Amino acid sequence: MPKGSLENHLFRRGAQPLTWAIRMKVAVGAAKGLTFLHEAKSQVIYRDFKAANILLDADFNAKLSDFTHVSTKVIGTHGYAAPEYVATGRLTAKSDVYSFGVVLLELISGRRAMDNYSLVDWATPYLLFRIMDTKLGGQYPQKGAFTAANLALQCLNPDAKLRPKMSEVLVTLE
Amino acid sequence: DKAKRWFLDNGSIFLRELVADCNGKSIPIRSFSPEQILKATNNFDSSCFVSQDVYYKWYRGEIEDRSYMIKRFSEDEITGKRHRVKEVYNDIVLSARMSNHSNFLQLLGCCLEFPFPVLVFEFAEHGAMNQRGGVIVNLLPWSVRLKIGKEIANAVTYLHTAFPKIIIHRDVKPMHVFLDKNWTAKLSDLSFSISLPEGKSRIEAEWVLGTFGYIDPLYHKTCFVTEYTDVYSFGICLLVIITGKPAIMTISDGDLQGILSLVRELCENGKLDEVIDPRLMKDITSGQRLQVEACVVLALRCCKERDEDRPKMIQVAKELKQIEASL
Amino acid sequence: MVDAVVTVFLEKTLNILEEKGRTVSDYRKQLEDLQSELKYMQSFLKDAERQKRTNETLRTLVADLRELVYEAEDILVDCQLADGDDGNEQRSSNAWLSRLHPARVPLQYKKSKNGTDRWSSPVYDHTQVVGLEGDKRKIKEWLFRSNDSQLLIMAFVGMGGLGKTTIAQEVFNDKEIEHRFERRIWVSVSQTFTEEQIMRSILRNLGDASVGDDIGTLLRKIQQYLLGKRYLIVMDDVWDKNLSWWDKIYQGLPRGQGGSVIVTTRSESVAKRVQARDDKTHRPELLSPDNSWLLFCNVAFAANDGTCERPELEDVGKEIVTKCKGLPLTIKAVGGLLLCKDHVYHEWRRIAEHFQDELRGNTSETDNVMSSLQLSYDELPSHLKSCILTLSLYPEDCVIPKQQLVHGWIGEGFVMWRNGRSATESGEDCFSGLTNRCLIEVVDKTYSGTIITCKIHDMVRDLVIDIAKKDSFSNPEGLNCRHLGISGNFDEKQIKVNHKLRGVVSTTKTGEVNKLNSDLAKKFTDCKYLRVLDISKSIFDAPLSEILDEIASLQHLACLSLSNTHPLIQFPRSMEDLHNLQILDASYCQNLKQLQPCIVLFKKLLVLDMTNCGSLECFPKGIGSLVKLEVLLGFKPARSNNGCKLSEVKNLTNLRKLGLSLTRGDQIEEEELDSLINLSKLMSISINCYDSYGDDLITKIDALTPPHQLHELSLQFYPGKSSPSWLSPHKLPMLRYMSICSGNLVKMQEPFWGNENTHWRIEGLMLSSLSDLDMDWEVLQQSMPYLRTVTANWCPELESFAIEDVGFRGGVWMKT
Repeated sequence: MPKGSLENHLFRRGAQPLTWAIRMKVAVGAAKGLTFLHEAKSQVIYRDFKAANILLDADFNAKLSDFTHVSTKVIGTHGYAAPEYVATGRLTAKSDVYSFGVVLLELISGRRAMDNYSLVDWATPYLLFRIMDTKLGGQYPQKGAFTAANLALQCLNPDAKLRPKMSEVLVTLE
Repeated sequence: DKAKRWFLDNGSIFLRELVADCNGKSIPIRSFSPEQILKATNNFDSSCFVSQDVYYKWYRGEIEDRSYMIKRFSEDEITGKRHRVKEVYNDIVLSARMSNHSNFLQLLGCCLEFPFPVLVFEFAEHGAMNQRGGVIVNLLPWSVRLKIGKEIANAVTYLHTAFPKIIIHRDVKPMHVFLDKNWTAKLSDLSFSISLPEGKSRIEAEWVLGTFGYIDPLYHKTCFVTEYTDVYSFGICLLVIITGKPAIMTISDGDLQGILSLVRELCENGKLDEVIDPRLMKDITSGQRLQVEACVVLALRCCKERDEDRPKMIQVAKELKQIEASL
Repeated sequence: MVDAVVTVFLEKTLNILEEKGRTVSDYRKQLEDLQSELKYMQSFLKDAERQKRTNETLRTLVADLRELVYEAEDILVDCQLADGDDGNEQRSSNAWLSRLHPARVPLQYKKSKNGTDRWSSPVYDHTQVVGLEGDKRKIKEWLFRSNDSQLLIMAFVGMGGLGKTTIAQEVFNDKEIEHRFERRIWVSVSQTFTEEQIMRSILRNLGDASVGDDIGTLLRKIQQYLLGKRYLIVMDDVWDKNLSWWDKIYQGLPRGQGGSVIVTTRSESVAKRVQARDDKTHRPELLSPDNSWLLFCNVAFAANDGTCERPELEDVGKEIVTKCKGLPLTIKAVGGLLLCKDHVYHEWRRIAEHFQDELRGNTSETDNVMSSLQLSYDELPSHLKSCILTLSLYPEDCVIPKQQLVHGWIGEGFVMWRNGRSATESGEDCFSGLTNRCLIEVVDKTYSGTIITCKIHDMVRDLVIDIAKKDSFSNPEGLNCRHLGISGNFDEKQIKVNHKLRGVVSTTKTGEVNKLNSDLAKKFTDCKYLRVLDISKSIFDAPLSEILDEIASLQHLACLSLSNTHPLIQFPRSMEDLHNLQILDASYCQNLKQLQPCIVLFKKLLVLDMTNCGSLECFPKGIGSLVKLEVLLGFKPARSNNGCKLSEVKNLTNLRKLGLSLTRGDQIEEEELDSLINLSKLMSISINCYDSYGDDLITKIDALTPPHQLHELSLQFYPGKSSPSWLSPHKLPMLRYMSICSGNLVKMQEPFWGNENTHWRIEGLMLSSLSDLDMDWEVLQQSMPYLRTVTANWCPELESFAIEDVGFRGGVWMKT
């Protein structure tokens, strides 16, 4: 129990004003671990990508830990999953980078995909126009927000053939 | 033997859920014997097998001068799950209440001396429909496909509307729609339903469930069931019928063929002379190609991601009846 | 209530005195001089009963008189099946003859001044305002006076949390405030509030989200755009919170135009505690002297459409309604009481004084309603005065079926008959009289209009609970009771055998099963005189054939019925030597592998019902040997040299309702096809051709002609494709109701219509769930000139009909 999940900090009640622009660096460290955990090996697909599956260490480090037809869907119980995963079921790296794009949307936005319309269905219309978040008063001036949002829109493609690899998305973020 | 206590316990819970659904006002179930049903099935494994699924295996059989369609249940796959046994008795009692339609598979009774109540139905002549069409050694024409479409549609409307309290079963596949001698589409296994309570039309199904590919991904990502959770997956129960291409489609490489994606891109790429199950294309295609175009635009309209654009089951069944007008 | 037991006693002695089998016996002379002074007692026992009220000295002994009548009835029924030395009763008869008269003489001045009711035959259906919709015009007038006031608060306080919320949905979707008007909100605020659906629900119809947020910013978000525009607010289930917090909400919304909030509660914290525009808190439970009295006449008179043709009686009606000051079901109860007499003014003034003196000493707000209807209760005819109070043996609002309590009534003998009109024409008659008197009300009808289920009210069920308490009738928490009724897990105390114990009835709130062990099955047959027995909605952990094998020792049974009960594989083997057993019914019971032969060897039973029972050996042989079968449905005509037949039912005459299933070829026989043309009073038949593979069946049933007289025809599965070529005005003139359930048929042959000079003359028609029909509605009109209504709910290819979606949703289409 190092710090709980990101949902223990990002989606916690009260207000919880967490940090300035260091959670982007936490995401860089997470994807930097993920790249050799799931590509540089023989083959590994993470299969369980979730905000509650991303943790926080003592220096706010996101080390990922602890990860045939089934009629009950368990993999991706919410909007983390993919429109191609709804069709075929073949676990690829496109599903992993798609869930990486939606957790980028969580860490820049601070919203989840629940109904009181969902995450992509609101943010991908809402496109300059970086007036989406108001949890922080100094939410804008990191200045890489619009290019980071363009990176997220490039990760959130409906097609799997213009797929951004997990390696090449890292060095575009720094 | 312990067949008697099998019979007593499962008849007890069967009567309890029977009266809890519909006031003890059943349809004339009759009882069969173990010897009768075992001489029908010839000890459960032969060419008399027809269809597989998760819980149940649809067999043929023959009691004295009368063949029948039989359904048992998996003893190993059910008995360790309270939600599964609460599910399967909902299945048998809702089907038993559902015998009052001529488009559902009529129930004829059940034997109770087993671990689980294997149950008889009306004998449809042809076997279970596969993911394309007929399964016996043969292809089937076009007008019978339209009849299968309209009868699946109004049966699902019955499931949607025919009561004070409405029920939803979360999967309509061509693996379920059985088919008789006179070529009607008798749907069966009302067996993944939930009865959502009075008035409210939206409830949090705590298990997203049922036959991957036909999931309606808004429901898959929002984990509550609506009216529309069937009106999606009926559309790719219609598309499967009219293109003959199974849902988990492959071309020599890792099954990456989303059916909706292929027909949606071919709608503006191939321009609709490519979606008509091509071995059927010895059809005369006189004016029924236009009704093919009408039902495919209905199917792609009833499956888009913004649910309020989707019509209800009543609308799709009404205009599916209306496109008979080629006559 | 002893007027019922003396009347059933007098009719029982009148029926049993004509046995003419034992003559040298002084008790056969003793019955006449029991009957004579019982007739003398019947001069004044009505005044004795209403004088038992507010006088303790009468009920100290008339209960012993009552149990004396009960034990005399028990020993005289013991004299019936005697077949031997029945001479040990005469000294006991002398003993209670000497016991009766010291109750006869002290009652010499307490009055000092025929079990056939007459008004039970015309049923009037006085639910003409029940289903209260007569308030829409005045509620609309309350909507119209928003700007005349400042900020209208429509507090429907008082009754609440009970189901009155449907009084505002016709206001939610009327005609006048949907064109020039903007919209109206809706809230669903029960006793739970959760601080999320209170004030955010009135905005989330525009797109307000469920975000963690205070009250202030949404309170300055919602109510702004309302400069001189009519608008509606609603609220539900208020308490102290959202009254000391709502004061800045409703005064935070603007004024100068009106603005109508409608609050619908059981509490009264808004209509009086702030008193803001609550000058319309005059709820329709209270009425004007010319808002209540006209519908009181509509209830009470109801024969000339609720008129005072003698305007002398207008004065006593006015004084009664101004004494009860217009509380609804009080005037309903005294209206239903005032159906019968209507003859002369002095009895009306007499019962007006009977109202007067009981309201002279009550002095409360809710004892007036209670004691107002008790005088309606004791002024019934005598025979039904105890049959009304059996449904005190039920929970609070269970929806009671007719074929339990009517069968219980006719079982233990509360209904009497001598002359032709035998069973159901009497039981439904007295039940229809009881619903003429507005004690019991209908819940559901059929296509035909026969009655199925009926409910009570709470402020009469507590009254009849009190009458059961003060008369040793029920509530066995305290053993001395008349007859018992069991619901869900309530005799787990195992309430033992008392000798009183006239019967027992299962009761259930439409949706549960009372499980019960095997020990109380033994405690059943531990008793002796259990005239009515029915354990309907119950399941057991042991089969009935080995736990109800101790029944032949009893012999005093008129009623058993085991419907919807699973461990009933075989009827009990010991059913040989019992002779009365007037009714029997295993309805919808699915597992009956045989029907025992010996049940045909008693010539007295009335109802034999084995309906919808698929698994069955389908009858014994000699079922035509009985004579008094008037409803026997679920026939299953047997095979060739097997079981019963269809020709052998020709020996019967007494039928009213039968029901039969036709599966194979060998149920019917070709020479037996004309076995039912000359049946006299057979009234309503039924047919359920459910498992029907054999194609010869449609070819050869088609000449089974019914009697020309009949009332309700119901064939319901019928595997053929055409009509059965006998349904015609040429074959059956006086049918009234027709119903076809789920079938595969295609069309009907033209002699079905046959409208040269011959028409159907029926009134109600049902074509429910049948998928291959093709007819014309105008053909139906021009072939059938008489229809109240015609219902149909699942039948495509029938868009010629008038109901708005004949394939899917049933319009009833009455004729105006």
